[PDB]
Amino acid sequence: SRVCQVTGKRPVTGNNRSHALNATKRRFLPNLHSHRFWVESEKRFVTLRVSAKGMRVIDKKGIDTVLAELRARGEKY
Amino acid sequence: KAKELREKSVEELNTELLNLLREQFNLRMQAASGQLQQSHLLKQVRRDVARVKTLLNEKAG
Amino acid sequence: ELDENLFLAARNLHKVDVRDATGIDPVSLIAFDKVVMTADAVKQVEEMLA
Amino acid sequence: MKRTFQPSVLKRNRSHGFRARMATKNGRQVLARRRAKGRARLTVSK
Amino acid sequence: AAKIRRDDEVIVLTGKDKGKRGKVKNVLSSGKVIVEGINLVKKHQKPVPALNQPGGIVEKEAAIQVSNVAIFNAATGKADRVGFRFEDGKKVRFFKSNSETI
Amino acid sequence: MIREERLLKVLRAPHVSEKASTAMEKSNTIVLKVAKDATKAEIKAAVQKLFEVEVEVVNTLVVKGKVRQMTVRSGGRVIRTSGRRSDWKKAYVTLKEGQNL
RNA sequence: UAAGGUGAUAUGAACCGUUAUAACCGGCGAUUUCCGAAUGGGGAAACCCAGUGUGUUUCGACACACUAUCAUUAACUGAAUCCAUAGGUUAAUGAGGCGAACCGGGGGAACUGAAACAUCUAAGUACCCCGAGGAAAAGAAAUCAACCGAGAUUCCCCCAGUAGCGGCGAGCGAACGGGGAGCAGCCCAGAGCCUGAAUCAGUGUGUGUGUUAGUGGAAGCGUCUGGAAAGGCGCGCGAUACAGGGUGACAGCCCCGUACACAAAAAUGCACAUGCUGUGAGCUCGAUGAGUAGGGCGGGACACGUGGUAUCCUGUCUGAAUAUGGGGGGACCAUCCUCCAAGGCUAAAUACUCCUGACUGACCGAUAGUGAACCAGUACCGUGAGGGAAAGGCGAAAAGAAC
Repeated sequence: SRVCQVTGKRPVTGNNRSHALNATKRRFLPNLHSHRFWVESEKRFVTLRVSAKGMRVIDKKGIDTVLAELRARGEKY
Repeated sequence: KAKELREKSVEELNTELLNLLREQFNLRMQAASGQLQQSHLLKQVRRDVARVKTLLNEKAG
Repeated sequence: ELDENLFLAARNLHKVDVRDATGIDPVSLIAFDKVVMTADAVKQVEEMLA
Repeated sequence: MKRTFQPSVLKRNRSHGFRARMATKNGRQVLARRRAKGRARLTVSK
Repeated sequence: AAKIRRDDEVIVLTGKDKGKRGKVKNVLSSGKVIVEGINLVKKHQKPVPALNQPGGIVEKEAAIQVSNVAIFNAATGKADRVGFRFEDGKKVRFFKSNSETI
Repeated sequence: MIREERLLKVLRAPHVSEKASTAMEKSNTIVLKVAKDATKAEIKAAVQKLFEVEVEVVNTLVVKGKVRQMTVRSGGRVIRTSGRRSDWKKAYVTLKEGQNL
């Protein structure tokens, strides 16, 4: 489902508010993208389904440590 | 009745069970055929079969 | 003071109740035909009712 | 004339039988409700 | 713990048989007893020709409640109660009012 | 090699029923009630070993139990109850030339 | 524990037993068909069809065991492709499904009210889904206060229908502070000295106390009426027992009990006391949770509907400082007060009752009380989900009516 594999971002729910303040009910979707990350340590590409925030997190932390966290949670990549 | 079946081995317990089952079969035939006014040996033979099998389970474990 | 001996001796009697002088209640004083109070019980009820 | 109940055992079992009830969580909920009520005959599977 | 057994000479306390004495024959699980020649009733026995005498007006004793009979002392010549005590590690009944083992 | 206990359980009772007497006296077949889970091989072996006869063939049918209803005075009231008789299995056993009962 | 039993229907038949191995009651155990998570494959529940082993055989066959999926771990072997991964096989653990309410979380109405209706209300209710426990959640200050101070969570009573919010309408509705119930606080982000150093979970013993069968239990007779006495009348007795129930009408003394005093082969609960097993203490130095706080845009939560809007959460885009630093004090700024986020754990007071025991009722008494006093979630109705009744009383005793 539309869940970021790094940050655990999910679709959330909220309201469309009009000018007359009619509250229709909607979803906020995370900015999910499938990307191929080169893992220098073990020499291959891992495809992850991450948001843009997730990609910023990856290139701050590093792909290897994020992969370590993913393995800690039992996520499969 | 269990007291003096408890100190037999395992094979003559088996022969005892076979004799009891044979007696049960002839008793069933008599009851069906109209003989066997002693309509109480049926309960007896079945309780003894149960007793022998209980003892057999006990010795084999 | 609630003498346990008296309480035990009374609690299979018929019309007889034994109190503590802090357990007296409006209905009990009216219900029974006679009320016996020990003198110290009178003193306690005196100070209690002020 | 022709009426609405046209019996057929195969269709009866395939539509309302025990295994059809157990296939989905909604049918299993039906079975749980019928157990809670104390129904003697749980399904049409008689 | 039964307080009335197979053959106790009992005396009836109530029920149109007061003072009549008898021997218990049966003790029923419903707390009733059959005693010798006490609660006679007139059964109207159906013929039933199947292995049975036709039967007319049969006289037979009916069950009576154990609360209605009392063990007979036969030494004091009166009805009395029964207590339980232990002697030789054995539970025994004794007469009250004279404390003699039954 | 069906074991002894199986054989001692399969044969339940001889079935006297006129059609059975005629079968015995005409076709040399006995008719008997068997355990509802008995197979033809089991009945063959059981009859052969327990009656010491030699059998030709076994035919089996399953009798479906009727419904009888009657009353029960449980609770003082005579409640009308109905239920199904038990299904049973009938075996037509053709002996060759012997005779047992 | 026992003089009686083989459940009701139940009569009968054939039997078992009488100090002790009859029955009955309790602890432990054995057996425990088939379906059902159903798990060897399948299936239209309670059925059909197997594979591999081990053993048996009268050579027809037979008996038993194992064989689901997923997760984790291990061993073996292993593609594109050299290494290597993916994959494959086999093991070992664990899960699965059901259940009344209570609990946390993910989603989430409308009728209705506003005397119409759209903001608002109803309402984060009903309902759907996930997860857990005997409770859950929360929890050890980036908390309040006010220049005085308090000192983690939770729950109750006030504050108070107040201050506020609000088509300022309908309506919503606090905190501060006070009184109570309950109450101990601790770890990691790391090294040395001591270095099992008390502590907490598990296990093995012993003691105590419960639970699961039980034991003893006190005292009344005359007479009248009556079918029958427990009632009337008379004279007695017990009471740490006059709770209650039964018995031919209303019984302290007829029965079962009750007060009271005792009881456990065995299995278990809770306390202790120890034995052992893993953890672990204390001191000195250190370190102090970054795509985070904050911001822009859109929403949501805060009593607070964007308003002059503090604070919290985040879908999106960004983005610090580092204890000479940072958060909060209801726009914002300066002073001075207070506290230290971005890591965790934590009993009690609190919520509920499918179920078990005891006890109670100015609760009902057969059109009432559960739908169901009764063989009722039955009969019957409906394809189905589902709906869903009516129906108690002879008599003290069947003595239930021979002829």
